[PDB]
Amino acid sequence: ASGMIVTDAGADQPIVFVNRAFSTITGYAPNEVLGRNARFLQGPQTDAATVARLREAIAAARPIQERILNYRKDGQPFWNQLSISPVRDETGNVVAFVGVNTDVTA
Amino acid sequence: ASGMIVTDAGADQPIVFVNRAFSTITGYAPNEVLGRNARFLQGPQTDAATVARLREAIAAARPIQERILNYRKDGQPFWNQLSISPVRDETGNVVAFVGVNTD
Ligand SMILES: Cc1cc2nc3c(=O)[nH]c(=O)nc-3n(C[C@H](O)[C@H](O)[C@H](O)COP(=O)(O)O)c2cc1C
Ligand SMILES: Cc1cc2nc3c(=O)[nH]c(=O)nc-3n(C[C@H](O)[C@H](O)[C@H](O)COP(=O)(O)O)c2cc1C
Repeated sequence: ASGMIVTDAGADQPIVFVNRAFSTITGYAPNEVLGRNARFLQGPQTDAATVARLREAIAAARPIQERILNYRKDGQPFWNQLSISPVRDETGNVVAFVGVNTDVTA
Repeated sequence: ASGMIVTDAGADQPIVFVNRAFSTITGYAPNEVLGRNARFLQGPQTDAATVARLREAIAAARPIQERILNYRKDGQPFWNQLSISPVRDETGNVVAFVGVNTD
């Protein structure tokens, strides 16, 4: 169904966990993405304005939803319905980010 | 630093990921918690009414916070400042649960 990406909150948000659906959608195994920023999913037809909105939202730890053009490991484009939210503790500290991916290419 | 627990949405919400602080707080390594329901952290003096509120919130995929008595691997009791929220896709399907153990 829907992919899930968990990243660290700091140091440019390296991936720390992906679910099985993430591999189904993107063609990447966990081994191939752990420790990397998720921006490797982008490529030349990705909308720069959309990437800028993601960058500013993540810097502010503000939830954001975007439809963004991404690329499978072998280079096949797909439309990623992407929702990112910070994970906060009760003091308001950001512990992680969680991203949900749906392939909406259909 | 605050602990984080990620579980699957269905079956019995098995743990699929914990952060470093989870191990600092609880004394459990990832290998000894992955695939288990987090209820193993509970013990003799855990408040049953608190557990029942968590049970109903998870069943309905509702956000909840509880201060719950838990036990470290070595059996020492500690107060877990626990907050749980569902992770949803845009069609409203629950993909996972995320728990935070606030430091
Ligand atoms: C939890 C999380 C999941 C993300 N998932 C994706 C994704 O699936 N596709 C994507 O293009 N970018 C994703 N990103 C965004 C990139 O990692 C990055 O934040 C974005 O490209 C903007 O920053 P940049 O301009 O430094 O690349 C995700 C970010 C986070 C924090
Ligand atoms: C993501 C997540 C994290 C959880 N973390 C804890 C925890 O740290 N301590 C705890 O006692 N219960 C925790 N729980 C709750 C138990 O897993 C379980 O839902 C609760 O005991 C109520 O269900 P039960 O009556 O079937 O045990 C967590 C649940 C979820 C979904």
